[PDB]
Amino acid sequence: WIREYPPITSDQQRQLYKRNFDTGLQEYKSLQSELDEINKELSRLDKELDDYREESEEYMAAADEYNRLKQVKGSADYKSKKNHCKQLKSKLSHIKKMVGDYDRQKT
Repeated sequence: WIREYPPITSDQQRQLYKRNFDTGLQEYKSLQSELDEINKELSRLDKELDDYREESEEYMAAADEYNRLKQVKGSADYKSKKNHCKQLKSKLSHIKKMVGDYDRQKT
């Protein structure tokens, strides 16, 4: 990330990094919310499996949906989005560090 976002040498470059940080943070939060939806549904289904009797149709329905969601979680789409989030998180951490370092020396 340093080749794209090197140490800052001006206030205008700092402002540009801040704008790019905000745009990336929006993307990161949106993708993280999408990934979180599946995990929230899986957590609610785990509780349903604890609740319902094993021989019940309710238990079989919850188990079928749990497996449908695990399949989606293991899909190329979900996993690539997870990887994209890790990349964004890394980039955002780098940009924030560059901005903090520049502000630190302006005092």
